[PDB]
Amino acid sequence: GVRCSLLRLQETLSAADRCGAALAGHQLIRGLGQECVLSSSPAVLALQTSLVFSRDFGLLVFVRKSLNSIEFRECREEILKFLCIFLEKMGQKIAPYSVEIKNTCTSVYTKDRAAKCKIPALDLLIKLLQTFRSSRLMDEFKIGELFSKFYGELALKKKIPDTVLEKVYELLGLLGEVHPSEMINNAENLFRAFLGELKTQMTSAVREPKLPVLAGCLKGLSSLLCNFTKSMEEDPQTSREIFNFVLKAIRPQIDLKRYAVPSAGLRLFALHASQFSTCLLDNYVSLFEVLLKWCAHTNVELKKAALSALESFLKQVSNMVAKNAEMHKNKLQYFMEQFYGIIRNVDSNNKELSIAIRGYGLFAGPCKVINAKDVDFMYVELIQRCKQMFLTQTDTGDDRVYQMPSFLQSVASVLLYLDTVPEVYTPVLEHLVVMQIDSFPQYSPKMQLVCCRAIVKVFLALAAKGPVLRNCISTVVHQGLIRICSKPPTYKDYVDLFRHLLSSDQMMDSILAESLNHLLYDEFVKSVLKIVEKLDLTLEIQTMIPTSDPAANLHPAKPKDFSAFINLVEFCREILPEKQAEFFEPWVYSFSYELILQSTRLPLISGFYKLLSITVRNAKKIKYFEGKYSCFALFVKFGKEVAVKMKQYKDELLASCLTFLLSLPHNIIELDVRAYVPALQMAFKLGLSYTPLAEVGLNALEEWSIYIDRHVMQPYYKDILPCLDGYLKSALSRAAQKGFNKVVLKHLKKTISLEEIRIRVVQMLGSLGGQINKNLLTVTSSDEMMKSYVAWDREKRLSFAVPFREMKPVIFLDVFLPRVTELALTASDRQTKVAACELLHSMVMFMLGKATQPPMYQLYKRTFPVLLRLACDVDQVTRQLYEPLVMQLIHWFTNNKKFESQDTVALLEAILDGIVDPVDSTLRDFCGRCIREFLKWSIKQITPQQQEKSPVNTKSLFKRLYSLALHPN
Amino acid sequence: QSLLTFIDKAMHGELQKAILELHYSQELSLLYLLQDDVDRAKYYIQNGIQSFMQNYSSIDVLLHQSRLTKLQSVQALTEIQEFISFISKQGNLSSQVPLKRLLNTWTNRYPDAKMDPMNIWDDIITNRCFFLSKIEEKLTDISSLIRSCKFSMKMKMIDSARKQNNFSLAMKLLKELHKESKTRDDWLVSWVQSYCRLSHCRSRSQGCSEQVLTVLKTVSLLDENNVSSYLSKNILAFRDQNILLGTTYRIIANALSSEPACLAEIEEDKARRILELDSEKVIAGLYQRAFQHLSEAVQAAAGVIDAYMTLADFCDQQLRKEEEQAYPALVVEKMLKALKLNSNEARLKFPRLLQIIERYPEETLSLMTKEISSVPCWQFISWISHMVALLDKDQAVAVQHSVEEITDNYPQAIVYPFIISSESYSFKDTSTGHKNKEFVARIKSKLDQGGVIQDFINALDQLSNPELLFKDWSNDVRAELAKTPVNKKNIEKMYERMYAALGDPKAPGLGAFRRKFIQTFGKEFDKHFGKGGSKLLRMKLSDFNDITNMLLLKMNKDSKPPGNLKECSPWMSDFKVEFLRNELEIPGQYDGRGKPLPEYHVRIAGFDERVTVMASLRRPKRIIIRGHDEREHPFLVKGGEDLRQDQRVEQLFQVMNGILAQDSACSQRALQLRTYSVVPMTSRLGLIEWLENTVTLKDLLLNTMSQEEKAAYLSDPRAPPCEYKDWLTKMSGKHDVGAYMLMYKGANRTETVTSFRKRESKVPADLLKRAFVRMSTSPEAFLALRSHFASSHALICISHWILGIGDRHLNNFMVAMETGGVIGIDFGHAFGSATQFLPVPELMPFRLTRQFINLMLPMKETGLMYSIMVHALRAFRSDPGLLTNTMDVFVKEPSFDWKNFEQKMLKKGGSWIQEINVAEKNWYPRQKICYAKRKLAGANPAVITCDELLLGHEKAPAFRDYVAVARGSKDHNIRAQEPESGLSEETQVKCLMDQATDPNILGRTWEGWEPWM
DNA sequence: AAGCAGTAGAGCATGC
DNA sequence: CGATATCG
DNA sequence: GCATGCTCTACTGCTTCGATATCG
Repeated sequence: GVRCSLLRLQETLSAADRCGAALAGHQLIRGLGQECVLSSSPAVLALQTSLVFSRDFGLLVFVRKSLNSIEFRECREEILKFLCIFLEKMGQKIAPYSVEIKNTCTSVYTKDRAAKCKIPALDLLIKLLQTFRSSRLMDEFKIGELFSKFYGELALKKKIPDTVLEKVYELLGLLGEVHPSEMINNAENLFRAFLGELKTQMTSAVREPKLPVLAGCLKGLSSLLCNFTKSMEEDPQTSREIFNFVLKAIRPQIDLKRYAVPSAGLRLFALHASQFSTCLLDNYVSLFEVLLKWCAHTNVELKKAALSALESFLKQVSNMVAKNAEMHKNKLQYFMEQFYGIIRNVDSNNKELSIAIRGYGLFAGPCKVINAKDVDFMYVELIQRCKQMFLTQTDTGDDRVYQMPSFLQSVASVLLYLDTVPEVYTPVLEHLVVMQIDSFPQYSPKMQLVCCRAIVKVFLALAAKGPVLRNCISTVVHQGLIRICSKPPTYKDYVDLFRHLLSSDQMMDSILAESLNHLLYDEFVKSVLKIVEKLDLTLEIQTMIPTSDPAANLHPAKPKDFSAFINLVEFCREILPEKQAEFFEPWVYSFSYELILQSTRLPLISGFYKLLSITVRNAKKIKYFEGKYSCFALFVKFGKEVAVKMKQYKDELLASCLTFLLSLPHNIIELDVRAYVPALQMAFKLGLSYTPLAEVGLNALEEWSIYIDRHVMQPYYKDILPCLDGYLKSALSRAAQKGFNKVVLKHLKKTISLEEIRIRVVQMLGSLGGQINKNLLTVTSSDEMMKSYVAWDREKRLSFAVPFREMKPVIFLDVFLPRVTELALTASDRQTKVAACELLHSMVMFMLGKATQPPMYQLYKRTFPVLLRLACDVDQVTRQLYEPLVMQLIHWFTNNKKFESQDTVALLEAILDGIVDPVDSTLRDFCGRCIREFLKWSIKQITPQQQEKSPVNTKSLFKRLYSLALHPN
Repeated sequence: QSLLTFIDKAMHGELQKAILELHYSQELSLLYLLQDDVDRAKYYIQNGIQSFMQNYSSIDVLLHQSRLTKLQSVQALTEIQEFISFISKQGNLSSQVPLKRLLNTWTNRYPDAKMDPMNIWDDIITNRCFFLSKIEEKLTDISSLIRSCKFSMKMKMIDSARKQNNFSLAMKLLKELHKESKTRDDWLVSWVQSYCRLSHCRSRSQGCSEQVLTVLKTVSLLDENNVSSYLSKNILAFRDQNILLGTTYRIIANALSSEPACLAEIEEDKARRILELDSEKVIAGLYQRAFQHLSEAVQAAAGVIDAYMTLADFCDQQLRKEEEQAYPALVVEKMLKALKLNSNEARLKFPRLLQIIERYPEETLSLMTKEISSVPCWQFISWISHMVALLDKDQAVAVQHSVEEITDNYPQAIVYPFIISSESYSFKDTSTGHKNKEFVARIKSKLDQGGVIQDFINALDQLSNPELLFKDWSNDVRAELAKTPVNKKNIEKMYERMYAALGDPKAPGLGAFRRKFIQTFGKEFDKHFGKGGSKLLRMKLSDFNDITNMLLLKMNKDSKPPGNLKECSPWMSDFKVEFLRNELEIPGQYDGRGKPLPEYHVRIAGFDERVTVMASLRRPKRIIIRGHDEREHPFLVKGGEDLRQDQRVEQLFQVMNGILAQDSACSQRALQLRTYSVVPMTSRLGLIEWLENTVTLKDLLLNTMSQEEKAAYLSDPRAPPCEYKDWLTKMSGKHDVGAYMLMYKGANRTETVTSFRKRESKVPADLLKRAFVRMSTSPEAFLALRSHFASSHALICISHWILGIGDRHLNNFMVAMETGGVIGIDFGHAFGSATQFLPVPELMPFRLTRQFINLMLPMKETGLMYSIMVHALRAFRSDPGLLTNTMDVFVKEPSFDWKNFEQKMLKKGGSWIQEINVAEKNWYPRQKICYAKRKLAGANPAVITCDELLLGHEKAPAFRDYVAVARGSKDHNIRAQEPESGLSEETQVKCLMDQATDPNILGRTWEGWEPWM
């Protein structure tokens, strides 16, 4: 499939019949691009990177050897449209082709002629160079041709039509963004050209100012006026001129379509706010007028662009009335009366109040010390708006779920400068914070990080006040955990939020004005123990013999607590093991002591062992252990306890306690490894049909062999190794299908195997010496290997004569059986397992059917102990068969055509050592039901006509019962 | 510039890829990293690993040793992997700690000697020094650290090449390495150490003509340096130098002692070298020089244990030469100085002290007490059965308190030999002869604090068979009384046991536990036992046992032995462990070998309420008893048989396959012995181990045949039993034993061979392969079924001859059908006497019938068993002589001093009866060890058979015809054409295999041995 | 100018 | 008429 | 109740071609 199309591409780069296989090559590129997105598997993702990074087929030389042709234009366009989606179909593993695609785009700027093919090359170009951030590769992106070659592409070109004239200004600001240290000595004439270009494009007389060179020149002006930001500190002439440029670029009352230039001016004035500082005194009124006009233009990205420009201008207004608090009384007075008029309470739906919220939270700052009493009614009026506007339990018609973090950041910023809180509205404030942090997963990216900065801002706010208030943060996370763990959105967007708040506090501290993650981690571990206290997880039997104890009571007491217990353990797995560096010092004893104090009361609840695994893994991640001794000896007494407790269990708890047991420190527990060796024996046996226990068993055998003294373990290699032989034997389819026309790309942005273990087993088996490896195959050479290598009888009975029309030969229909039964026991394949079971049922019926006219009691004893373990095995179909079969044969063998033929006592001893055995627990239950049926139909038929010397009678099996009751085993 | 251009032009196309990358990929990666494309090399080595797994997967599970030869290469594969990963990532730029760590894990991770052949050794060491040279050239103390690493791995390869019989490779490596050991000193002295050790190991293989020349070569290389200014610094260098030089002087003075003067004829300057260091006045000079160097060696971990032990063996062979000085003091001094330490060879060297104390009592016996006082007591446990019988011997008091230490620590094993030794222990009149009565009474009191062991022995005793003990009593009285009643107290001392066990039905009820059938038979011995108690008490009748004969006639009628329960013995049926009564701790443990920890010992808990009786010539009984550690253990019981000598020969099997696990070529094929276990609880009662689903050989060969093949083989006038006996009666004129004496005067060498072929023709030849295909049904498993059986059968048929055993008929061979091994049992005759003391002497060394022949079709039976037998003998005759001394102190130990042996032949089915009269002497514990030492030291096996046949059947009528049968004919047999002494291993086993199959020998032999099948 | 193709931007039901 | 722009 | 995803569609624009002023 793959790579044969690429060799056909190589064979058809120079094939005959020009203008004759364009559709062939185009459907070739579209066919590979279909199944290059129709695979959510990282193995083929690692394959295709090494595919496309080749020098024979692929892209890097095919962009150089297939240009001057008419046979393939759509191919040349489709490959450059497909590369810009494979730029982010993979990660950033395109870094060793920065310079290769650099000389590629030089070559396709020069040699190709087309423009609709020129554009997607520029697309993948600029998106790659934005994907790179300031590093080594831009030093080999030569600015001596990047600036000067593409800048003489401006000079030695007249009638530069549209779409390259914008793209060259895109390139020079792209490289101005990414690593501008190469762009020191090319600064002066370029801004004069940027003045003159928009000057003749707009401020000329009769020319229609066309959009694209305006968009390109403004994006370049922003991306190059930032490295060398021109405030009233660089030049107070082009500050004035650029000011009038961008202001005429955002002139209103020009009602149109294709709103490139207004959104461009909004995105530019987002960044360049603090620069034109002294010129922000001239026309603040009409500045605010056009802000109030274009705030509600009702276009989708224009709303966000308008409000961002709005808040930036408000930030600079607040900064200038802060730093220049003497002469600005009139200006602050105007904005004061303006915002109190807009907050006045008349009819404002979600526009005047939504602009009131942000400006109110920001203008809390300046007027915070002139009066201090309007500051006191500040946040009181704000609560008297937001509390009544929020929480009405309107099920249908109150979705303000997109306006929330604005409210949160504003109420935080007004909460800061106050003192002596009114402190009665605080159980409304904490309810607000838990509501906002509860309805978090129905957001989008770049909403979430704003919300995270908001919640971290308010937690910084209400924690410098006083410890009389420092418990609101304690209780809000307590309520939040029991909210988010209750609802089975399930839980998988709060996880990175909790990561971002404590983990990446360190990227919030810069702009906003300690021990924050300390405090939040302490509160989180306190909450996760206080929740796991009050749960009442017990199970009660509903109304057979249960001999297991993860037993036949499927019913626990409160079933809606188990869901919010397993969500608790999964959330704990996802948030705990990150950053056990400095915070996880003191809880190593108390939390472990708490968990074992609960788990001693109830053994058979999983996830407790997973909590123990988490704390012991962080305890090994820290050192701390070179000998408190209390908890040391506590784990010593605990490990042997669980290692003898885990014997008579079943699988889903066995895996959890094994993940505990083999995650002990255990280089410091050097003693009694003979009690750990059946755990590591069962771990690899329960591998090869489940991955991670088989991973961690090898990961712990490595730790044992590399850190323990290799003399106690030197006899303990004859029974670790020789079991290892088994190891060494969505909307993307519709978002890619109909072209790569960038809305499909926007919808793409909207939307350990066994062989690595094989390699690691080989690396282990090699690294562990020569003299030790030899036992790995020398296991017994007398077991069921040889018992599968022995004939099951001396002579072969049961001769089957296949029906034909003329010949009818004979076939020994027993030679299949030592593969048939090993197949039908466990096939590990659901299609062939049922066929094996049906064949074996018919085989058993046939071997019974021949017996009415040779001895087979050597074969019955070899037959039955798989018939039992398939009668009660796992599945419904394999239970519905072999259960009436085994009742049929047990009732036939307890009858009169029966009655004391070695076959009957053979069946009896078969089910008896079915009963007595090590762990196969369900089987013993089944054959207990069988001996009950035996006891029924055996004695409920025979009258005392020969019922006096029948050794199959119940007295004999009573003596057998006494023998089984009399053993030191 | 020859191979890289060939591969760089050959790497093209499909057919020059699908073989060249399918096969190798690894040396391809190696020459690629020689041309330095590591990522290409990474791809080729990952292909190598995946190819290893894929090549592993298609092999089968039971095809052994190909899995091993594949598996050994993974060290090299991951060594290249670690090297390429280490040289790629560059956190190891100038920080030397990854080099320190990699040096450490290299010098730890080693391929072992004795299991890795030299090619894989060469592969891994060449790869490792090649990668180290690659680091040396790439990244331009530290280089001297590299050089020390190189030389240490090289000398390790030398000392591994010495052990695996590969001398020429070590010759070449030591020859190329001498230019290296000149910048240093210890490198040079380890060079000459390895040289003299290799010449030592070569000299044992070499002939005496070659021996003198190679030891003159190594003493010529013992004229150089390393004595100046370093033997003062490292005193251990001086010590090991004196060790090796004493070993050289030892072996040359050994060399000029076997041949008297013929070796001292041809040399000139080396002849002057011999006498410059007559013809006796320099032999004693070399012996004095060797003793002086050994004295300096023992004057100056565990680097001095061997130094003590070689001087001990030196004076020990000197003492044996003297009997066939202060040296008996010196040997016990340094020997117990060794055995105080953790040793094994000294642990096997205890009867040297135990006999030299008796032979040299004036020689420092107070020193013997003072040195035996200070010793850990977890050593003497295996050698207890001799010290328990030593108490009756005068001066048994060179040790008492260490014996009492062993009793007061671990009494529950010593309780079994003590009843046997106290059964016969008669002291003397002197005051030390009453202190020994005091000692045996105080240790009889310090033992049996519980008082249940004797009860358990009694309860196990009273489940036996009464008719067997009746025949035992009848043959004992017919032996000891029908000749002359001059015997003191013997009639009463035998009649007290006959009245105690199987007397009236109440004397066992009082003196023992009443079994549920002595009320059926000791009750039944009432009316004919009344006359027994009247006259049989003190009869001295000395003429008559026909009344015993008619009663053993009519006492087999109602014989019913299947109790099938433990109501037969009511003591242990209701055991029910109660409290600490110092529990029995089931016999068969405490083998020695370290500190025994009885917390893991299994406590005997329950017995089974079903027994099975066997079909043998004593009809034994088995039990399926159950231990405290949840499992079962079956055992078989035997009443009326001494089981101490068999324990000794099992210990001999243990020590000889301890030797087999030491050298190389037998370890690499994993040849061991199936060593089962016996325990002698009291005299004439012991327990024997019984293994799992095991068939006798005659049972297998009888079960293989058809229903009509059985009747045509057995119940027929043309039966090869009946045909052989009919032909032998018609060629004799008589009808019983003695016709095998009439046949050797009146039968010819070749017509007997034809008449032998007449009965060989009847039985089929494919019986063994028919039994092997009856169970296998798989050509994948048939190979590893045949090979292990043939290997084990050859090994036991060559280890049943060094200590000469006879009487191997088909019931003495046990095959395990699940695995395919074969083990033999029932050691009747320890040394070569089974061909001595019989009427018709069997003359073959072991079984090799036509069945072991016709299994090996289409090979001649000279390729498979030959290699393992020559490996066996080359492993045997390169020892210090442990097997020799252990056999000597076994046969000299008093347990079978001809009276126990004749009673043992009466305990089996006795062909020999009477008329000995000179056979009381010519037992001769010098002749047996002399001739075993001859047949180990190189002897034609047609001479040893003649020697013992003359010693056992001098003045016999038919003697020279017996020797002429076992002598050859100078054309038909190689043994008459080969010489009589001074042979080698290949011709030894050639003569032995031709001696085994020889259709004149298989002509006339005893019909119970069944020579046809 | 003609033929014609891309494409932002506005509009109708739908999921959470 | 011939090199060079102009422009719908 | 809102952000978003599926259509429509008309503006924009891009190439192609051709008819006229400017300077040696």
